[PDB]
Amino acid sequence: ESQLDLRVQELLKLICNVQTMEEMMIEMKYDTKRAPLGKLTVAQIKAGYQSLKKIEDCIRAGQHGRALVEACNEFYTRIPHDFGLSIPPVIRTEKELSDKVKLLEALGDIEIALKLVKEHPLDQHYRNLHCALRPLDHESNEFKVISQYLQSTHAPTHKDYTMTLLDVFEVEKEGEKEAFREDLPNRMLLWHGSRLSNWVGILSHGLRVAPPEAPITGYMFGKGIYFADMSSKSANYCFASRLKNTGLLLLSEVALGQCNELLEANPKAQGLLRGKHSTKGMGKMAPSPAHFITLNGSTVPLGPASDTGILNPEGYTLNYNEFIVYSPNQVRMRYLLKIQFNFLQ
Repeated sequence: ESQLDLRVQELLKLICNVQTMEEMMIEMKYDTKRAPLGKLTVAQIKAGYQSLKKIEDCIRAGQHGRALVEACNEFYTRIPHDFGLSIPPVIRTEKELSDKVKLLEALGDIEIALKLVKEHPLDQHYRNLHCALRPLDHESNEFKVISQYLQSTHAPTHKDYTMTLLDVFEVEKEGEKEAFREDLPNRMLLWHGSRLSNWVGILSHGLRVAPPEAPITGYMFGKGIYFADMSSKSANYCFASRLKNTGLLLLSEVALGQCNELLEANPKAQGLLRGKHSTKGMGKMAPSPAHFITLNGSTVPLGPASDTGILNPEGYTLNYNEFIVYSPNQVRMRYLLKIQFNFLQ
C-alpha cells in the first residue's frame, strides 16, 4: 500500500478506470469487441488518420463515387465501428470528418493511458504522470476566483445543466513553466474540457496539436490547441451524463499574444497568422474587459457574458469566443476542476 491525499487518490481512480475507458469508446460507436482496446497500437491510429485524409481528398475533389466508398471501407476496416446490423455511413461531409477526428483523438489518449497502467498502483500512476496535482484550499482566494469564473461564465445557451465545484487541483506539468514564454501579451486563463478517459493522456503528455496525418478540414481553425472563455462552452466536451455525473475541466494560462480575429471558421487559419500568435473566433457574446481581474499574472475573463457587438454581415455568427494557439509552449496548465453536473428532469 501507498499514500497520497485522498482527493488525489479519488481523482486518479476516476480517470484511471479502464471500465469507463471502454464505456466511452462504445458510446462512440467504436467496436471494442472486434478490436479490443488493449491491443490498440499507436501505428493503428496513425493508419486511421491517413484513411480520413484520403476521404477528405475525395470530398475535396467532389468524388462521391467508388473512390470515396473504397476509402470509407478502408477506414472502417482500420477503425472498426459497431453499427450492429446497420449499413455503415459513407463519410462525405466535413462535420463528420471532425467527429471521426475526435474519435481517433480519444483512442490516442486511451492508448496512452493503458500504456501507463503497466508500491501502491495509484501512487505509481501519479508518478508516471510527471504532473503534480496538489489539492486546493477551498478557502484560498484562488478557489474563490476559480469558482466565480466557473459560474459567472456559464453561458446562457447551456441551461440543460448546472455545475457544482466538487474540488480543485492545482496542476504542475513538468517543463511547462520553463517553456511557457512569458514574453507574449494577452496572457489569459482559459477553459478546456474533455471526457474523463482523456485526462490521463492530457496530464502525462499535456495538451497537444493534431498529427500531420490528420485531415485539415476536420479542425475548425487548423491544427492548434483550443480554449474558451466560457466555462460551459468547454464543459460540454466532458460529455458527462446523469450516470457519468462527474467530469473534469482544465484551466490553463495561454499566451495569446497578437490575435488574428476571424468571424467564421477556417481549417486553414494557422496559415493566416503572419506574425500574430493565435487565432480568435469572434463570438457574439463574451466577458467584458471591464470585469477582468488578474490572478498570479494572468488575466481572468470572469465578467458576466455580454454582447460583443460582432455580427457576421452575411453568415453564421459564432456564439462564444474560440481561442487557438499552435504551439504547446504557449500553454501552461494551472488548475483542474472536479465538477458535478446537475441536469434537469
